[PDB]
Amino acid sequence: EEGKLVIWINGDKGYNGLAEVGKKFEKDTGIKVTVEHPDKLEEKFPQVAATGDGPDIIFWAHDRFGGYAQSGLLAEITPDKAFQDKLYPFTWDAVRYNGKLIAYPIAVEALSLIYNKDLLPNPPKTWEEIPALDKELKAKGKSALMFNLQEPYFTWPLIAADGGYAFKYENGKYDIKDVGVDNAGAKAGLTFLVDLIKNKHMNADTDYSIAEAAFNKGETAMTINGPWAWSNIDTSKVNYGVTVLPTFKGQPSKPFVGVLSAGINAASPNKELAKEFLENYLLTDEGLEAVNKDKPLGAVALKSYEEELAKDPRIAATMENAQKGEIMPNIPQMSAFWYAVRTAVINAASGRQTVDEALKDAQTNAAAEFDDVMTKEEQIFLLHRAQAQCEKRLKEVLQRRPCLPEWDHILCWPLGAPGEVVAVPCPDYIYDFNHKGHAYRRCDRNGSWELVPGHNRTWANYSECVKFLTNETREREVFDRLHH
Amino acid sequence: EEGKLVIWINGDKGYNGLAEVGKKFEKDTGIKVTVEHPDKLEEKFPQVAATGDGPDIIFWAHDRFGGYAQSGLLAEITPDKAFQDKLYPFTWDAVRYNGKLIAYPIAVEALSLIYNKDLLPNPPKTWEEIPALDKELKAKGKSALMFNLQEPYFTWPLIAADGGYAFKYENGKYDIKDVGVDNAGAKAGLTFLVDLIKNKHMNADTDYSIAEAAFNKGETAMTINGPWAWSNIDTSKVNYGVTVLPTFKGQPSKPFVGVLSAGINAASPNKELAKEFLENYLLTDEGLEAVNKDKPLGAVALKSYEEELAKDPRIAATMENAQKGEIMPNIPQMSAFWYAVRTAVINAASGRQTVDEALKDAQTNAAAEFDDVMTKEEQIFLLHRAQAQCEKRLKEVLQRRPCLPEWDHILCWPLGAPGEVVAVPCPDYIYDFNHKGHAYRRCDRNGSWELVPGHNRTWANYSECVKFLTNETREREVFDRLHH
Ligand SMILES: OC[C@H]1O[C@H](O[C@H]2[C@H](O)[C@@H](O)[C@@H](O)O[C@@H]2CO)[C@H](O)[C@@H](O)[C@@H]1O
Ligand SMILES: OC[C@H]1O[C@H](O[C@H]2[C@H](O)[C@@H](O)[C@@H](O)O[C@@H]2CO)[C@H](O)[C@@H](O)[C@@H]1O
Repeated sequence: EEGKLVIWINGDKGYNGLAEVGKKFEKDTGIKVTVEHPDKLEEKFPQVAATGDGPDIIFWAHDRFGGYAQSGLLAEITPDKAFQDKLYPFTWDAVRYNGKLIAYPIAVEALSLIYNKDLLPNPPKTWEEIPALDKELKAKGKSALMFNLQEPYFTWPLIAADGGYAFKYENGKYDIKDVGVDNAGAKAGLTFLVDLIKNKHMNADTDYSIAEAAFNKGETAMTINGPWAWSNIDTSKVNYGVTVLPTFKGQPSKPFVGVLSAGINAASPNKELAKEFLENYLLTDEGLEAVNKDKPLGAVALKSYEEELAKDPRIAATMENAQKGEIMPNIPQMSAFWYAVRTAVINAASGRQTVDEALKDAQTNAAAEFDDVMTKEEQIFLLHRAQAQCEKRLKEVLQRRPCLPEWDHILCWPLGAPGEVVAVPCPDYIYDFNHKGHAYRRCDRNGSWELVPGHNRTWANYSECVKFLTNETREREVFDRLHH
Repeated sequence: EEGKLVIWINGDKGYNGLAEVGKKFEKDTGIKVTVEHPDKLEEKFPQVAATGDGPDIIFWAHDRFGGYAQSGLLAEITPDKAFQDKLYPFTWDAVRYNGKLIAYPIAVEALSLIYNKDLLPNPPKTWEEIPALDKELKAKGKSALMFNLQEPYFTWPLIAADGGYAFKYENGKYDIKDVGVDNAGAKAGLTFLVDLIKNKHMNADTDYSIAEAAFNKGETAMTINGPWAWSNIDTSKVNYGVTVLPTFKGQPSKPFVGVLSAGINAASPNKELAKEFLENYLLTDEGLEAVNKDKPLGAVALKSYEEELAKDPRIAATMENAQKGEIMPNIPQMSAFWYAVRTAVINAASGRQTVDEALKDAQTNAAAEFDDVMTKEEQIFLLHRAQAQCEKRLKEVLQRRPCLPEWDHILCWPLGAPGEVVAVPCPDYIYDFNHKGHAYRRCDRNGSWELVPGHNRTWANYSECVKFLTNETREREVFDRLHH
């Protein structure tokens, strides 16, 4: 619906604060802003987004956005240099996919260890010593540690500590085929976690609300949660500290780093009003304070407002935990990774499967065999390998008038017969062309390739080759089909 | 350059009149309008258009626009119902390509027979009797007929009379493989034309300006030309009539029908100002009169201004000749057709080749083997043949709880294991997908496919399949490569 903004944001984040920014936007531009927090919005989005039940702006961590973008659900964002300099460049890095900017970076999230200072003046440096500490607190009618086991996000810091990883990065891209879910170190992490359930130290059933209300009512000594969760501990008036996670096997726990991002719906007719709201009303010391006051955002993208929160000890510990972690891949194969790791952790902790079986299946599910779709990078390699073959044929013709073989960035034209139109078969290596067509040049009477009239460019007609509209019309059909 | 309009239009059309409309536009919106008439603008366009040396608006006949559109050089035009009702629907038909509107129809052109009434009170009903009439006029120091032989556009009426054709139309599309350039009837037409050169009735060298200044100075009895050429005959004060072309072999001459169209450069940052100028300033009784006063447009698209010119006898004869002709295919394979037929006519009339050789080569050049690029139509056929196979597997599973195989407009999901995530390999028949990936559904505990949260749609994740962004990023690379 034109002339108003719908905004989806997670239900554990500061949506009431975001509403307050949207109130300010309505008073200043006369435009209604609706902030909504649906269950499972991250899987709700791709289906509904293109139906005008979807929002104008979606908030989530940067990992889901690779898939969204590749679904053609996000508009690309176009901020001017002046605005770009307001946010840390590494946050920009995170909302960058396939060389496009797909979102606005908001804040940087990382799991930390939150401990009850009064129940435990000194948080344990290692995971290994928790069993002993829990067995001690159980005697005092308490538990040592309780945290969301249902979500793979919270258990990963342990599973990644001794050697686990989502996808291997190398030479500036992710290997979708290489997954470190079932190596020696990951088994060590999950085996240890399963043992905690086995030995009655934790319950397998513990979900987000069970473990938070457990911590808030002083029933547990330690929780693992993110910045957003701090507001509730303050209301419950528990004397708490936020600290670096425990080491496992002398190796630091490696939490996934989330950059909360705001994306703009490609289907929204309110794109300009979206940009206007995000750049001028939300990403400002005031706007971020409003959200931050409701639930803490973590380390915000905005450099100016960041320097302020960067004196907060609770942030420092989130940043310390962020440096020790790994930033989540934002590639499309992530949703399979999450489903795989959820299944795995759930099955292992319940007993449905042994740790080794659970992870070996997760290995196979998460890991995708190479995409068969040709990427821009690969296409360019074929183009360079064809340019090469053109240097070669020109060097070999000249080694012993017709127009000379030349390379025009796409084809390699052969010796032209003077006065003639030269037809050359549209090159098979250009993935997108019609390889049955022909491209044309006029080779003039004197052995120079005819020129575009009154210009200094070589005339060539490629209209049999190019299928830009057809490719669109077809691909659009598949998109409409996927969405209506 | 933002905030002003550059307009390319042919040099034999009414560019001074179009300038006058552009003057009016500048006085009313404070926007500078430049009307330019470059040599060979129809082949100049594709190369320069994407360089900001190209125009905002290009005028040409509808045939070249298939190629332009497929080059992604034209913006699609979006006129409202109210405006669409102002122009005849068949002119709209002509500027329609692959189900998009790519231009604005301006006027309808057709070659006619122009005769000097004073040198010849009765124009010859047949082509056969011209030799006798010329041999008579030569004795009086004149010639019977002189017209542009250099361009295939003017010779085609004869070449298409006894059975020639560009591309066979069938079931609402052109067969690029089927060309009637070298059938029995086309040879008859070209043989006859070559005989006129042979027997000294016409000169092979006769180009556009030679033949018009010949007619205007009273040196020839008959010319073949279009509406645009009438203004000069009126200045030269020759008593002329415009009439239906001579029949050949008892068959009417079949001229190509051109719908002069105005297209908007996809690269232009002035698209809105383009639409504004074309809809409100040019396609109006006043605007078209201004152009029409400079050089006649033919039968204009605008119904209201058309009824006026539709009383002009000269138009009536163009319309009569239009009905007897064939409307030019606007497919991309046209430019090859033109190059093929030019070469052919040139070589035959000069003597470089015998008529049969000339046309058999034109046959091979003009005719393209089928496009290998999959079109939307074909992709849908594969989708329907996959839907079919789904009805089939559902009917055969039910012929003898799990979630039931069903068809979701793209894939056909197999029997689901209750409680499980169902992975299904991205379908190989979807040309645009990544056929290595997997699509996902949750089959719930009770044997119903899990639903998109709070909605009535079946949840499915296709993010491994879809490559909408990659396909763009890659194709864009090829476009930039073709243009810079
Ligand atoms: O649990 C898998 C889940 O992890 C991430 O979502 C986080 C989110 O980043 C946090 O802000 C917080 O609300 O917890 C969520 C998990 O409970 C991924 O972004 C998401 O795709 C994935 O499903
Ligand atoms: O002859 C090949 C040429 O024919 C057509 O162009 C015509 C044009 O439509 C007329 O309005 C007039 O100005 O003469 C032109 C050429 O004589 C085709 O439109 C064009 O593609 C083709 O090159």
